[PDB]
Amino acid sequence: LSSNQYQLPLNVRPYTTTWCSQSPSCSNLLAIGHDTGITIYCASEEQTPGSTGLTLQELFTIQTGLPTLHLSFSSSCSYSENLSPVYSLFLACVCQDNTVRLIITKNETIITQHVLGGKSGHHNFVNDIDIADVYSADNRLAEQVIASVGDDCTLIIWRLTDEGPILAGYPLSSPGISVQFRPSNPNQLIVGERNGNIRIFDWTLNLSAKNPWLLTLNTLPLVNTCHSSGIASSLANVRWIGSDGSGILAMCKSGAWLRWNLFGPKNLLPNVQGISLFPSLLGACPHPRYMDYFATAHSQHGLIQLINTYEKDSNSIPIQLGMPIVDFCWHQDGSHLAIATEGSVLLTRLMGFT
Amino acid sequence: MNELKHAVVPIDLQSFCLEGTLALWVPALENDSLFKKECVAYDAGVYTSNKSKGSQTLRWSIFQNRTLTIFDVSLNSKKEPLSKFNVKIHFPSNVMKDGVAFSFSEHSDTTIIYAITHARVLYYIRLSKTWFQLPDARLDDDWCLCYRPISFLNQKPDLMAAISTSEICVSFFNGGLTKIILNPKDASHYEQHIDDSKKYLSLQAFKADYRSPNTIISMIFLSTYNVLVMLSLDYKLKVLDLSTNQCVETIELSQTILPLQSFPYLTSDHTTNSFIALYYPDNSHGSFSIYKLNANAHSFKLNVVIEKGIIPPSLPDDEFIPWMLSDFQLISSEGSQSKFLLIIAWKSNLNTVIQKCNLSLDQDESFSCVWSHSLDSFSLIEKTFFDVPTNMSSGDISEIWLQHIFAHNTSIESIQVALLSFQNSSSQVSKNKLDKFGALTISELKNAVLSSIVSTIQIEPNSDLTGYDYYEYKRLLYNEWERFAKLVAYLDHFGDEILSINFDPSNAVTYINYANKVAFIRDPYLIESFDEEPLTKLISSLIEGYQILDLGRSLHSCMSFSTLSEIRYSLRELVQDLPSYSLFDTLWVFYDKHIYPNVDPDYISTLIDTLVSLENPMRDIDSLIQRLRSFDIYNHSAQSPSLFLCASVARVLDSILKKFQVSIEGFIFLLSLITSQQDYELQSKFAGCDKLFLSLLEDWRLVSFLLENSALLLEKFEEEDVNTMEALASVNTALQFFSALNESQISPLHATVISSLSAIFIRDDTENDLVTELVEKLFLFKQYNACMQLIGWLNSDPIAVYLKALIYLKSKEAVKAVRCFKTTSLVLYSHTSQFAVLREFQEIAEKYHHQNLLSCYYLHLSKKLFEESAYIDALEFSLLADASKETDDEDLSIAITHETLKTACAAGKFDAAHVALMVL
Repeated sequence: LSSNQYQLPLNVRPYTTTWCSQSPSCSNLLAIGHDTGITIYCASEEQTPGSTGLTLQELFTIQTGLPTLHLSFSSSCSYSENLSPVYSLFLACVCQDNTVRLIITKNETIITQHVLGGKSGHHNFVNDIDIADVYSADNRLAEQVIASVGDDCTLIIWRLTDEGPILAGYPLSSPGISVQFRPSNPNQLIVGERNGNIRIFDWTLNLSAKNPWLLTLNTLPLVNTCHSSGIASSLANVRWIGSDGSGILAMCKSGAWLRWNLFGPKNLLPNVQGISLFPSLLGACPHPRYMDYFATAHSQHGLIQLINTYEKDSNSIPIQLGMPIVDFCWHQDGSHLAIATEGSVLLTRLMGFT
Repeated sequence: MNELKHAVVPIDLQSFCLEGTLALWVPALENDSLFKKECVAYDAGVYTSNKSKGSQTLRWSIFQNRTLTIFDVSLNSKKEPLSKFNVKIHFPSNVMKDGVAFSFSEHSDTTIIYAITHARVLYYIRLSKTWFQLPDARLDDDWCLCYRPISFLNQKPDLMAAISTSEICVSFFNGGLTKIILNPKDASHYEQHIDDSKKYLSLQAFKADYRSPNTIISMIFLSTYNVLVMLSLDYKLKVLDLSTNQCVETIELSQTILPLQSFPYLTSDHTTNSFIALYYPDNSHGSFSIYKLNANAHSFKLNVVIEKGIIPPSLPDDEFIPWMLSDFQLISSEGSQSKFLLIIAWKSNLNTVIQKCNLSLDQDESFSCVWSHSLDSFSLIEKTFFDVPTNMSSGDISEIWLQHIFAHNTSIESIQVALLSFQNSSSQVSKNKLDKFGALTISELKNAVLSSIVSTIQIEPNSDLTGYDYYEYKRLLYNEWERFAKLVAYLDHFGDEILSINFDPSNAVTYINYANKVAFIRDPYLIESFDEEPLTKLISSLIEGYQILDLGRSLHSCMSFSTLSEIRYSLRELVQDLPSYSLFDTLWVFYDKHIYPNVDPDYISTLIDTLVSLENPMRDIDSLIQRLRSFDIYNHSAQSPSLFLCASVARVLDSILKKFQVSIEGFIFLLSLITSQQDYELQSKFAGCDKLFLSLLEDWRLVSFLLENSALLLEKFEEEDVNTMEALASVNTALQFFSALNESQISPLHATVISSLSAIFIRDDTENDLVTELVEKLFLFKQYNACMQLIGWLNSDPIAVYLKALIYLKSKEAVKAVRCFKTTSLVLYSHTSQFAVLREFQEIAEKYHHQNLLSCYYLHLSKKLFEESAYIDALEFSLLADASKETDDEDLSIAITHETLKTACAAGKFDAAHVALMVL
């Protein structure tokens, strides 16, 4: 295989990483949330060898002065030139002060910032965040929506509209540990409580003047039990799969994974089930192009297993580092992998997916 | 009359506090001989038998179709009267269709039991106490010897009665009494065989069910040394000497319409100590009696003197409902002949009444008897709590119902039966039955339950555009789990049954035997008496304030279910977050949350009129409620057993739920009053009440904290490293609390619950939140996962903080654990009142020969960060240690620089100023 390693500045301690897959115009953008801000990189095809025909170039560093735990690009990100070029960025993040912020930037200069914290925001630590752009029928930018879930047993829906902000708070039966809007349908989203509950949720259900949020799945009782998943199988992750949001993949801390599918007829059980070799503290990161594929990590010993849901996998571990893995994500092309460890970021190419 | 109350024991929770379950067989050759049928006949308990001796220990026996069963429910104080396991003895045929086959007597540190199969054989089994204590599977001896002493074929036995370890008596329908001597490879036998049947008068009207006018109805045994008491079919009182094997005394009681009444099983006689009593119902009058005989044994011959006439009944049994004396036992106070207490059990079908009669006499030929009453009834909380699952406080649907079956926590194998009966899909039983027996493990049960439920309810789509009709899933799920739990309630409207009662000398406790559901008798607690809403009864039973309490209880009962859901969520949000706001303005805000329910302004003003008419509300309320705090004594514990912890768990879930009720009541009122006319509220004509409001809210936090705590049974023996420490080594939850809070003239259970409830009530005196104490200690052993939501709940305190830290560590979500570590410190070190975690920081402080303000703590945090194996945060903290040192010790500075050196060795390299600028 072929890996290229690129050093984060030695004083930069990473906490999260992510690609801008949500926006095709800046899909070569890589963000690193650290203890003082967010660092932006760009991925580019050198001639290289046609082994890893992709290299990373460090663009710039947006200082914020405080830890960035989670990070999400929006579809509003753009690129421009004056010939010199300018990047217009939209970043949703979580800071040390238990606040949830939306920072809008022009390159490294921070031009705008909205903050949601204190008692109005989450009343405990924030665990996960995601963002989506909502347009009207006339197709102007109507709303920017940021959703967050917390250890205050709360899902907070945050709306930023032309006429200003709209805050909404909702209860959960347990801490919220994961959350994500549904692809091709921003009207819906999915919520991931700690206890193993999975919420399918329509946030447009009330306007001006009757229905609950929609659906609730649960992984804890569905564990195959052919091999006991252990006493504490805390839900680590829940993610939509497909370009229409036609699927759901759930992952425990134990490594046990489950898939459901969303289109025909009536349904009585999770469509497929399985188990990873190692715990998945970070959960799974679904492949952007092959619905059957996702990646999990033994973050303490620095390994990454690749799993196929229809068992085409047969245990494929294309990635083995000698150091702890802090975070990771798939480049849009689907063959490259971007991985952040405590001092570096690696871009690795798996020849099999090109 | 005064009331009494029961305390029910789920058999599965027994199986919780009992790690293993062993099954023994015995030599079986010659032994004489569709779903709902097999399910009904699956479990029952043909009879129930419970014994205990003067020496030490105590067990209970459950009977079964083709099967015998037994377990350990003792409350003792030994080295290991706590580590327990359950015993299943298989039989070639059942233990007779009748109440016979049971006997228990000991000898020396062992238990010897006598049994009878359906047909014609005896069983003699010797079980070691050690055998009981050990989890081990192995036995190395001949535990049992079956034998047929006399021919039971000729004369079938109707009554069995032990006298000693070697010897045991049997009584036949014919009327003869045999005595059976056993020994290893030996058996010698004895008799007082009697056959009893003019001939013209026996030619006609002769046909009847088989009888023999020298039969004995029920025998009883009392040792001064060796004496028996007997009641015959001739209805003569015969007294028996063991040495003689002959009737020492005879008394003639002349009743003709009395033998006309014949009962299956039933104990016609029982006993206190040296004296003994018995009684005859006198048929439909239901009069019964107490003929407590005093047997004055003289050297020439043992003498008999009966001293009392008749004891009246209660009259609630009517409507042709057949009252039936199930069993009774007579127990007097050995302290002094001032009182005598008889315990009596009545049953009609599945339903049951229980009562105790206390006679206080000394010289009076009069009859001074206090009576207690009990009520057994079924109140269905089912049908209405089902409809609304709209809020995510307890979202989805299924999980809630599951938590309802767990909230009941009183019915057991009925569930299993139902589960693997619904999963059949018109499948049989004979093979699926074994599939029921196989599962065993409880944690997985619920998983199997949900997996089976979802596999039965088809989700029909909405037919709009690849959409689904959740609104059908609604009714489907509701009526599904409803029908299910209705079959459940029907499997304990067939199961919940009582059979016997057995008093214990060593423990002095009011034991009870229900079919497959052990229980206990207890006096009404104040909360119970005031939750009955006995307003009219209290009237029937300086006097103000109580009508407000009852009417108010009604007011709480007025609210809906989703209402209490919202309320529970809101208070759950009021555990941690509330102290941040200005404390006394939220008062009116809570009523501002109370307008959303019905709350007709008519009801409001109707109450307001009462309020304005109050003399002086606060000065009566605060005091009269302050008088509710109980009297705990000693609070020191011996090595405690397991029935202790589990039974106290169930009873405490009941009491705590009623407490949540009464408290919620109290608050709801307190702000339903002080809402409108705000200016007049602040006029201070009333005493005001904000302080006691706050105090009460502390109380509620604790109460609902436990109410949650008795719902997380988590334990495991991965390491399996293991007294009361072994009590924590038992699985059930909430126990640890009771073991933490385990006698002069009072039963142990009551007092050992009293100490707990007292440690709860006490507020400022303890100077510590009981929650912080709990998780502080409990964290150490187990439950590492539950204390996550539990620490996310617990109130912010330094203790609570460092625990938040260590827990957020055990889950290895470093970040937030680290934010907890950062945002706090220690002024608490060298206090030692904190358990088994302070000693670390303190040893560390002393290692620097002094008590440095801070750097030491940070050092401790660096080493602990090593314990997490995560080395980078140690790189962070070792620095803080190295810096904020305000002490300038040589040794200390050296040590700190050293640990900094190690953490650096975990991630150092060449680049100098590149480890100077990275924290957080």
